[PDB]
Amino acid sequence: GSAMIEARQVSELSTRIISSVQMLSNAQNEQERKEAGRVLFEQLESLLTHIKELGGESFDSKLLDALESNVQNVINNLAELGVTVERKLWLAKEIDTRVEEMRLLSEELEQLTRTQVQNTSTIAVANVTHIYDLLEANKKDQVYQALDALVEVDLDLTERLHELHLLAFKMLNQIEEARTLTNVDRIQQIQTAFENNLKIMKRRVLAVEDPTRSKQMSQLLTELGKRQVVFTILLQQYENNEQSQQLMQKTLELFSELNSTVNKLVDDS
Amino acid sequence: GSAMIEARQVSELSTRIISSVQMLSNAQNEQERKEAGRVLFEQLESLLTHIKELGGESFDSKLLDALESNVQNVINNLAELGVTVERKLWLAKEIDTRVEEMRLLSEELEQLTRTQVQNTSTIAVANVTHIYDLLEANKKDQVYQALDALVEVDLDLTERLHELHLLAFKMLNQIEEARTLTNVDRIQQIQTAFENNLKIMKRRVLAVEDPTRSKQMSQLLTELGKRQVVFTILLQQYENNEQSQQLMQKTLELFSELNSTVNKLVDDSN
Amino acid sequence: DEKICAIYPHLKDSYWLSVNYGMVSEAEKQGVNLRVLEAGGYPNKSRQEQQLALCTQWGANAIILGTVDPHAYEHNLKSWVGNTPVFATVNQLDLDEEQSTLLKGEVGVDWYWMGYEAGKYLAERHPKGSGKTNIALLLGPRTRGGTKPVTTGFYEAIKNSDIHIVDSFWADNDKELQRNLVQRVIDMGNIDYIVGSAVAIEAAISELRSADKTHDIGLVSVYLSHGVYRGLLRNKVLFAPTDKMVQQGRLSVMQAAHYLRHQPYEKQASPIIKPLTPKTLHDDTIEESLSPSEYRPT
Amino acid sequence: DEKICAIYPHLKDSYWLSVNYGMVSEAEKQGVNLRVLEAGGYPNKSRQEQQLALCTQWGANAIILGTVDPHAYEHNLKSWVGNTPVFATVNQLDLDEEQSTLLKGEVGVDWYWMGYEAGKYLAERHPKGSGKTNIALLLGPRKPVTTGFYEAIKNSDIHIVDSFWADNDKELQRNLVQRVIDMGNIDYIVGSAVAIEAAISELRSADKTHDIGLVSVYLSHGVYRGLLRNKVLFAPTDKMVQQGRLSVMQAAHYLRHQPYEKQASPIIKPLTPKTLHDDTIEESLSPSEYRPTFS
Repeated sequence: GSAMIEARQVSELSTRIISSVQMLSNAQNEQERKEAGRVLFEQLESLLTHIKELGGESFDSKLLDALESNVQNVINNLAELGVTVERKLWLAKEIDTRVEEMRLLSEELEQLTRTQVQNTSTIAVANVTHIYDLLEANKKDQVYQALDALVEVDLDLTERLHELHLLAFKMLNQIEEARTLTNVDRIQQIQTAFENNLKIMKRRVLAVEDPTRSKQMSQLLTELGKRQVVFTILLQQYENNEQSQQLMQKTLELFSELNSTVNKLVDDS
Repeated sequence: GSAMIEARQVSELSTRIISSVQMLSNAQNEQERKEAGRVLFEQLESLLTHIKELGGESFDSKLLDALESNVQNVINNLAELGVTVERKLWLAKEIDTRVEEMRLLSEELEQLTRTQVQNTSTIAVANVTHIYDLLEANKKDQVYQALDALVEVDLDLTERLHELHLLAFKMLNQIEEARTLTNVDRIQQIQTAFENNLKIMKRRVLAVEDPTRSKQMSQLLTELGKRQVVFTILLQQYENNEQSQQLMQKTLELFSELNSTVNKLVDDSN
Repeated sequence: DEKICAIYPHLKDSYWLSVNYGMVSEAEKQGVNLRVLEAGGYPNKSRQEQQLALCTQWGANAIILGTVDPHAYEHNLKSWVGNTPVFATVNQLDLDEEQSTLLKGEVGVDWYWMGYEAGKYLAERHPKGSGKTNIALLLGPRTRGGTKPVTTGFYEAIKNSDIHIVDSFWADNDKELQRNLVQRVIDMGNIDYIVGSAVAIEAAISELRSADKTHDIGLVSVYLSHGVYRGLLRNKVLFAPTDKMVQQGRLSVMQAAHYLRHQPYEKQASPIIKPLTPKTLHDDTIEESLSPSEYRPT
Repeated sequence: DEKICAIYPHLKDSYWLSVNYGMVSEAEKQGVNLRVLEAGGYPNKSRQEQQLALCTQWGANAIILGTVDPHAYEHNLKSWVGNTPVFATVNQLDLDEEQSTLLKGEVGVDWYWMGYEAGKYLAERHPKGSGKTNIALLLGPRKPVTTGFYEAIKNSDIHIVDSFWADNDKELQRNLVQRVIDMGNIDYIVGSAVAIEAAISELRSADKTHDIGLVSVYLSHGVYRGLLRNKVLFAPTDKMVQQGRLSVMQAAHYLRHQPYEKQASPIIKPLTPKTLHDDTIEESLSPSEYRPTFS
């Protein structure tokens, strides 16, 4: 009877809600999210009044139950979607913040290892220029020693640092890639890598040239090791978006389900 | 008359279709694509038949014109998503392919320059061991000559190749990241950094003494330069995805216009 | 036991690896409490502002700053250190009438007389008429006393003589970027001498050998470094004005250590530039110039 | 001016830089047009294959192959090279009853003795009864070198605490050295040339120099300069440089219808700080200033 009058509106809203949640899913900041939420709230309130009225046009105890259920599932679905957007925004800011910090740290570490590399080379020139004066004075016995170090320490150190420097550069690249990482597999790969690579640098750093600098670095690696959380937060951002998607899928499936019921209720009327 | 059961059957298939496209756009291979296609093809054909019936019961011209466009537009849209999914899969496979080819090339270049770093290193130790025999036979004038060629040649080179290795390494890392790049910004950032590092290396390597190895390195850099398209291709995937998401948003709007018209047809008839 | 915080722009050059020995050694000789924080690089301004703020938090009475830019704390120094008295160590520190209220002493050698000392050596080796001598300029980038300051200096000492400049190539002071600049030079042909940064010259030393033109192009540095020195020691280099770095460091330490014990210190100090040649290597002067071997920055 | 194409598993080693000098030197004497390719690393099995093909496409009259794996071409060598004659170089190249049709000669020393020499050196220095001796084995990855060392120590007082396995990388082995230095239960470290080369530097920083003995199982410019400074004790040389010359001599001889012995294998010459024979060093290690050549 007059049921077909309400039923339509429900179908009209159903299509607007679906539109509104997509709008909400696209929120990019706290405002957009809030306004979208505003419209979604009203629209949903309207949908509830019409569903209520359409409920008076029936006395089937079983049917209205199903109806109330479809209604409930739609309510929970839209609320979870909202929770999801709330998190999307939180995790974005938080990963950018934490990644920025890390960048600064690993960048410093890379520059530190670089400076050591260039000091180690300068001191090589010197350590040799000294072989000269040491040679002229004919203290050949010492010139011998001065050569052994130039190979056992001076030369051997140059390679050690080149390696350290490659590891720090690698690490820095991983962090640079992290701020826009959305591939679950890749996030885990870098995560495993970043961890193993930090272990290696934690000991390879102990055996550098100066002990007072094996502290500066060991400290930077400690600051970075504590920051490894960011990768789990990146996985959390992944799962959050994944769930957001699935929810929007169910949103459609939940409405064709609600409407499928309002139809059977507009007949038995 | 029975315009109702029709208009409802449509308004339902509409919401039933919106899901079939969101599925098709998600397919991750050629098998899954075909599937979604049929599930969609069926659902669409039905909607069409039901639109014919519902459309025959209303002799209103302005509305039938609106319904033809409504239905056509929906068709046009689903045809585009279809194309979009064909490109998605095509691109993903092209990117994985092109990227692996660069990773092997880049890897070789890394190992090649690593080798020169180790050689120069060895050779340097051998050159200092030489001075040992010179110093024993007290050939003073010579000892000085070797020391000189330890700084001007060995030390200098070491640093020289260390950097070359660093650059080759920096490039491998970029390639290892390429495969999964989906952020339009990051992609361009990596794309510019790749070209700059490729120009510098092409330059540095050329001036290196090692005859046979200067050519090999140059050959690898040329092969790598010719594969830079992958970044354009990565951006095309960005684009294809944005389109797909935008098409699907049009789908709603369209099936929204379709139902709005069929309902106006129902009101007209009954 | 005194809070003195030295802020370098980095610690990569032998130049600063030496300026280091200067503050270090002059810190145990004055028993002060000196800590060193290096910004890790010239473009690392943000990092120095923080290390500058870190100095204060550490409670540095007076801090010796080697700015990564003259106009960096021109209107903000106090805003990062407060009442702390700053001592410029090696670079021009341009403050405002207000900010300036912090600077109590500053060391620094006008580089004009480094380029002059270099051009003077060649104008004396190729007096007007001696015979047109084509030279190549590989000074450095396009800012930090690597251009107009040293240029005009070099230019003056070279103007009234028979020395022509074939051209000049600018580029950051990276050994590789300079090497590339040297190579291009060797390829020209008309080049008799190359006058450039210690970086350029160091590269030229290996490049001239690798290209058998060791005795065809004369190398003239615009400053000294452990590399340019070894070259002088082996005639691989002709000239090189030393602005004594090790001492340039001691000077800054003393300056602040005196202003903090109210003793007399030279407000605007600057060592005297000494001419160096393959045999003109007076030990006493290279000691106040380049740090020892086996040494290590501390 | 016959075309001879040499394919090594890599060229990072002092060992292979030396094999290289030998080939280049020999090629110059034989008057043959040599060409050297290098797989870039033992793992690169696939890359060596493409290189074998690359040799053939060049029109190599003969191929001197330094296989990256013994069974790598056991059943398909003819499929890469075709019918061009091949000569096994430093490592053992295992072929088929159909594939062997191509192998016309082979240089190379069994690694078993390379280690045996190490075992004898230690055993003949600490005989059964003299007193217990603890040693750590930094022999690299995870065999023949091991077996021999084991067979040359079972009758003396050489106790092997443990063998720390790892890849032959300076930094990886350096780390293994450092651990050993912490067991404070070790006297002599018997490991790869790489391990030993690193040990010389780590011990020099822990004053353990004159506390731990370094016994390498093969030669390297680093290990030699070590024996020359008495900072190393033993070191068995399988005369790398000579081994290289041998292959070029083998091949060029085959291509010219000349007499040559097929299974040539130098005699492993022992080394100590005191006994450094000038000849042995020239037929083992590349000269000062020699850089890898490929034509």
